[PDB]
Amino acid sequence: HASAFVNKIFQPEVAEELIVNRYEKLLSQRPEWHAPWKLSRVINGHLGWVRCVAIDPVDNEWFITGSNDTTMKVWDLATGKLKTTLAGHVMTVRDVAVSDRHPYLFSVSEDKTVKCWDLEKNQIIRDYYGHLSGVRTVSIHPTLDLIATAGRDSVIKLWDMRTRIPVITLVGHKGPINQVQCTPVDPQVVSSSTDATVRLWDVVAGKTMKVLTHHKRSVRATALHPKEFSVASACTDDIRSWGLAEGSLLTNFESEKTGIINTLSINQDDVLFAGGDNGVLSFYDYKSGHKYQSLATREMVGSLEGERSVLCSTFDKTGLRLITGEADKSIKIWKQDETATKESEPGLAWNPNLSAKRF
Amino acid sequence: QHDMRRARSIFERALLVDSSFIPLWIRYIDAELKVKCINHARNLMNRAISTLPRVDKLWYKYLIVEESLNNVEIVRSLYTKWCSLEPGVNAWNSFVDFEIRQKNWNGVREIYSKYVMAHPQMQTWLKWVRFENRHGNTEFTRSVYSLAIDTVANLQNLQIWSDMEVAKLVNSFAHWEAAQQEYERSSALYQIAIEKWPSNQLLKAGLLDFEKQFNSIEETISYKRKMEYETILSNYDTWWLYLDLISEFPKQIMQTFEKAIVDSKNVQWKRYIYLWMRYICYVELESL
Amino acid sequence: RGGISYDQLAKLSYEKTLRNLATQTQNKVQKDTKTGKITIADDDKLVNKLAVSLQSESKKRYEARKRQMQNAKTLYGVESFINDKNKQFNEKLSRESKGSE
Amino acid sequence: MFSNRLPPPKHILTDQIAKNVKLDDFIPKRQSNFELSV
Repeated sequence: HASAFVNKIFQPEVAEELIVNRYEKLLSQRPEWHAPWKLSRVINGHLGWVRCVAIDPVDNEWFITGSNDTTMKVWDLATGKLKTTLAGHVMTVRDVAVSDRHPYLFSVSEDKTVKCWDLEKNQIIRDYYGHLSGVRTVSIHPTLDLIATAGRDSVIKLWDMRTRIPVITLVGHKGPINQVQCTPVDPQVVSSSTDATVRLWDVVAGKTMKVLTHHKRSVRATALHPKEFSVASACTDDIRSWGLAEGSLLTNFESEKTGIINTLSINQDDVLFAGGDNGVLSFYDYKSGHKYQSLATREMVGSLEGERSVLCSTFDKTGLRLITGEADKSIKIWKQDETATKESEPGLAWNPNLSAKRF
Repeated sequence: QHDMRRARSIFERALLVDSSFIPLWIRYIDAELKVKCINHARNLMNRAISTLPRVDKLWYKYLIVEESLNNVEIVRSLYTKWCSLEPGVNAWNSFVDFEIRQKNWNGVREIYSKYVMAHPQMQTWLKWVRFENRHGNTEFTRSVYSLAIDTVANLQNLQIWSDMEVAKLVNSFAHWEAAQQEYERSSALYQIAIEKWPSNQLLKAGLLDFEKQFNSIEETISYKRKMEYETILSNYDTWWLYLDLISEFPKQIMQTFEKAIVDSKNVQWKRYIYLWMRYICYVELESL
Repeated sequence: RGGISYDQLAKLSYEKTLRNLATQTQNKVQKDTKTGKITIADDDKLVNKLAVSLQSESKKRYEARKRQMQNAKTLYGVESFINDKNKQFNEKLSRESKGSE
Repeated sequence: MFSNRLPPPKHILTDQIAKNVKLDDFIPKRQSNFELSV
């Protein structure tokens, strides 16, 4: 066809190298359809920004969220009601993580502390010590009883969970770390700092497997994909997807003119959320990169204009329900809108741009 | 203090804090060069362009230094690697200027033959056009034009080029063939290009400009319909309907006059009264 | 025309230096496979010209900035100040506020 | 072929510059084919 006409005359040494081939393939490639989202309920009840949210990884009945009034709250998922409250930090709670192997709530905060809550009695069991400034990140290891935390300290600490010893410290970056993800096979810790790198760590050796330098600014949000063994890293308008165990660039997402991207999330069936600092929440296909819905969060009654921005988000365990917490100190739930079909709500029609040379 | 080893260690310690900072890289390259240590600066410029490949000033620094020493094979190899990474048009225009200054006329065609694939627009094809008119034969320029126009007609399933861009290409083809006294080929070119793309009105205006410069009623009808769309977008429309009814055929003018009567606050009411009066008079010349 | 980017100022500086190099012109490789090192055989001249070119250009730019300092230090017609650094700060405020509105 | 519808006219160290940077570290791998077995 047309690529035969190009290839026989211009004669590239590699057919994959030439840009008309890599642009003709994307037009013939035809992504998958996904359903459009909507707002379902809105939950008030904090006294400051909703900085972080986590979901029950077992029963899917409650979701906890920490905040900027230094308290965490456990809300009922199905009805939206407030079950209980937890205090024990003096500055704000940056990230929460509930374990799936033991009944433990590891909370992290800006007052330089890392704590372990029992959920069988709702009290603090274990405090952890060693961060020079305020930690902003908790992941929990899938099979090894570890905590990985990080902050403005520019290192990653891999705490033993029994003896609470800072066993392994990963010293690589050149700035505060925004995200740390744990991974069960040898790229075991995947982190992302504010010096525009994303690193894949060998925790046994102590050095880096591979540094990913493709982003231009600070990487503020990452996400692991539940069924793929791949990671997604967001930037100030640059969402990319990376393979682990090699470090490939699998796909670039058409994510231009969306502002500072605070959070990411990935559904089971290849949806990628990316909430932004400009109050715009945009939904992507994962395997393709096509942005098929954009929405705007109407903030509140007497709020400001700057006060609408999604600071945190997660998906439900079944995956059909999005939980965001915005900067207007409120919690908003989003829903898949079951009625629409492929003909009723198509999307944004998949017109990749040869200009911006990113596709 | 004329101690160069301590200055090197200080510049390296300075790079370990902040590698994003370009004036530090430039001072350390210059501080090697001014003391006449060219191989240290070659190692340093290598480490600079391989550390930060998307920075333009570092590659151009290494190209200045290899020009100033008169190493033309190194400058050709440097632009070859520098063009290999899909840079952008400043790097390509620099390399075509280098291979003009070296008077390697055979190589500039190879550079443009890769440069029309690294950047497809008509401005790059037209740059290779102008080079082939300046330093090539009639036959080379003709083959370059043909290789332009057949790829443009082929690759519309991708939609790279807009309408004005295709019209600019076809106008260049035609006026150059008219300069080469092939009037038949030019008129046939406009026939085939109007046939291939029906709606590119810029190409049709290029045809009419060529045929007026070197038929008439169709031109009046097309220009009147374009001016009528322009005056409907501006609003005026009554004179448009009058010029359409003078041009028309007339059933479309009558239905457009009924649409304009639908389209019809002092000058507003005056234009409405005039349009309704003229439409009713044109209906009375041709009860209910 | 306004502010110019870095990818454009880089090319204009490259082209000015090549223009200088053409008017200045008007007036091999050995790979040792034992180590892997490349020795390029460059002439002693055109290295001296490169070094003297960089030295003379830096001295020219240095003296131009030095003369600009005195001619900007004479003119007191900006605003009232109390030392040598307040004068520069107030001239910065004049330059921003005249251009803004 | 657009051209055939027209009438005829009647009258050494290259691989040593930057070995670390390559083009294929820029191209995403799932660009060409989607549905790739990662």
